[PDB]
Amino acid sequence: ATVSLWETVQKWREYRRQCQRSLTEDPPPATDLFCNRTFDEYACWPDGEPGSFVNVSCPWYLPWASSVPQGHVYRFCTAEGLWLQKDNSSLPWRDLSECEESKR
Amino acid sequence: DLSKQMEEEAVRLFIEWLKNGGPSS
Ligand SMILES: CCCCCCCCCCS[C@@H]1O[C@H](CO)[C@@H](O[C@H]2O[C@H](CO)[C@@H](O)[C@H](O)[C@H]2O)[C@H](O)[C@H]1O
Repeated sequence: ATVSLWETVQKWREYRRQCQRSLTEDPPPATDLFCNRTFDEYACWPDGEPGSFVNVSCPWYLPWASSVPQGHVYRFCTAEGLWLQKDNSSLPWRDLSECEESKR
Repeated sequence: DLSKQMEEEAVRLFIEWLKNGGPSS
């Protein structure tokens, strides 16, 4: 209901702070092949299991987060323990379609 | 009203900025 760039930036900085805490303190995975946890600036990713989709909840700082409570963003962890990318130079594949704002 | 609607767009732009990689950059 409230629009505030200021409030939204502050929620994003809090989500980033909580994420950094998880990245620092979460125990290492159950060995030793896993895609590595990261904060991509939009979402906080945990370590991935090889050959798996990894889903995290839509970031709670989104102004419309309460409209998408069961939505998830996805990455894919390849069997080699690397995040799926696309081509040569690209960022990791991500699907955030469930977290988008519009009704349609 | 108008300024609230324009702030709303600024906020969408901020979110698009993060999706595009944010401070990374
Ligand atoms: C190229 C296409 C191949 C597709 C193969 C199968 C796709 C794997 C699915 C992606 S990971 C999956 O995400 C799910 C969330 O969407 C996750 O489900 C969770 O949340 C859901 C909320 O809607 C809910 O249905 C479940 O009860 C809940 O456990 C699920 O853990 C995760 O593996």
